[PDB]
Amino acid sequence: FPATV
Amino acid sequence: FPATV
Amino acid sequence: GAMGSMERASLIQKAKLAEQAERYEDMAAFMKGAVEKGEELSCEERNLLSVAYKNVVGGQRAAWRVLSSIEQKSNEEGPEVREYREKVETELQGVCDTVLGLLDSHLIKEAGDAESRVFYLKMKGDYYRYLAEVATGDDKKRIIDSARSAYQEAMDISKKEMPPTNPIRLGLALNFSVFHYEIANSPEEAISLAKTTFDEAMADLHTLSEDSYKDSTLIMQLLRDNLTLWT
Amino acid sequence: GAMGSMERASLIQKAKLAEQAERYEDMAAFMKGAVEKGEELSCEERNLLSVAYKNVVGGQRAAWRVLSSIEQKSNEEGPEVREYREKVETELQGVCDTVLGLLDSHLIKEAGDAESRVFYLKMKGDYYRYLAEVATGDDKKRIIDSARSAYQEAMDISKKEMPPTNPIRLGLALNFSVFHYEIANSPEEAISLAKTTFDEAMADLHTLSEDSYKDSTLIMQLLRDNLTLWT
Repeated sequence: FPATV
Repeated sequence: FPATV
Repeated sequence: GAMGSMERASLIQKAKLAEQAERYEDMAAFMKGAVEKGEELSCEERNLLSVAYKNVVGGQRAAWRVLSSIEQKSNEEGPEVREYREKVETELQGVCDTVLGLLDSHLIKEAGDAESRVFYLKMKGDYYRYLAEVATGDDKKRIIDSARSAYQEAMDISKKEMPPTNPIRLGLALNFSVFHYEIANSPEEAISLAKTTFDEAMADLHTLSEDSYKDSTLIMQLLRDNLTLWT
Repeated sequence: GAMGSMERASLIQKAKLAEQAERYEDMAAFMKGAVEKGEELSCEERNLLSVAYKNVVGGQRAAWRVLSSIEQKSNEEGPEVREYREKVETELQGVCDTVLGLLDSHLIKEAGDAESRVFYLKMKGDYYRYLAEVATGDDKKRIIDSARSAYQEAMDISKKEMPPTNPIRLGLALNFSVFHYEIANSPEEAISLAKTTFDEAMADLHTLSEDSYKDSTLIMQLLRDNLTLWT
């Protein structure tokens, strides 16, 4: 999964 | 803390 | 509501204690109570609200992904896996609806500064994106368009009112890029946004103090990590 | 109760799904529903019940310890830290009371085999021990004696009916030793119990298959770890 903030 | 199961 | 009898300052203090105790559901309930007092939130208070709900919904999303995978494997080549995935899905939808309701009553309407308005519109895009991850019905396209619209308004404000290294602007771009890749099936738009955001931030790092440099470079590394995963 | 309309087999299946999804509060609610069907639990089902409640109460205990430490530091040299520690404490007491109620209605009464009866009496000792960790009132000594009595009955049965390498017997001894050290202020009794349990298990390992050897040695390593911490 890609990074999110 | 000591180990418990 | 449930926190109506507690002082606003006590709700904020208890949200900070719940964060230290890793009690994120309590943290979210305290922050929902603080929002419902009707006053605007400070920068620190907006971040307590977002940390609380991100952890609650993050657990729900992780559980939903596990259950969805088990359900998909069961339908290859009883009703319990579908029923329990649906129960987790409905609880996740309830949390997203609660956050979107706080933003609509009346956090966004009262947010006039770019730092607050961009933060809340990013949150609106994020929680519509979490609804989109589990959507299937007649409103699926409308949920995706609601996420896109919120992110686009946030982007338009951030580009006019914030420097390219502002961590809120960077995190918005990181998340809107993930929306393009994972939700909108637009991997080229996702990569273009992550690359332009990274490059424009890099060229502005020279203006920053050591502490601001650390905050901005932390998010730039996440943009680079996504670019490495996608290219 | 709340799970009254669901089939027992569906509750067990959903408890296993909740375990995979790391949804321990749901896992505990499904297992409480399965206990309330009134049938005895199999070995696998007893372990699902214990894993669910151990994770729920473990989170509560970790939060209570953080809050108690913050409260102790605030009283050295407002009411919010005490109020929130009390709220977590009451929730923890509620979970222990629920587990003790399931054991008393009617898991222990119907448990005639050593494997089931020792397991439930160990659980009774453990949940009274968690109540003792936060107890202060007129009943504190009685809560400690209830933990001791349950552990002692479990020990008496385990010594008569189980080999010294049985993992339930080993885990009971590990936990009763921790009760002696941390609750009863009896460190010498704690060390003596851990050492005798370890030595008696070691001398019986020769009787075991490879898989049973692995199960027993895992708990023996915890006894040795506690002995290293205490000596």
